[PDB]
Amino acid sequence: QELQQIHQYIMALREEYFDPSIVGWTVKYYELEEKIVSLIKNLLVALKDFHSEYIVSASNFTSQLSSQVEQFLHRNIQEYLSILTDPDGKGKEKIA
Repeated sequence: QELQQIHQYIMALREEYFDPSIVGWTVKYYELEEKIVSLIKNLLVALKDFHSEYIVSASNFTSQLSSQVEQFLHRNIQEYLSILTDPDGKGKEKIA
């Protein structure tokens, strides 16, 4: 939005403090300025769609990948319980 304000400020100066030879020669310059401002504003608008597209995927992959840590933690909890449990028996078979 600020681009239009800047463009209007720039265009107004051409006449506020100056008296160009012919007014009709200024409007073509204004039209070219509007072309360029439209280009810049189009780029700015286009940024937002790409940003949303990236954000949705980033959040989805964050949630999906982050969930794997809990499964590994559960495996570690199983190992912790196993160590808390005392071993027995199977050593004799292995030594035989």
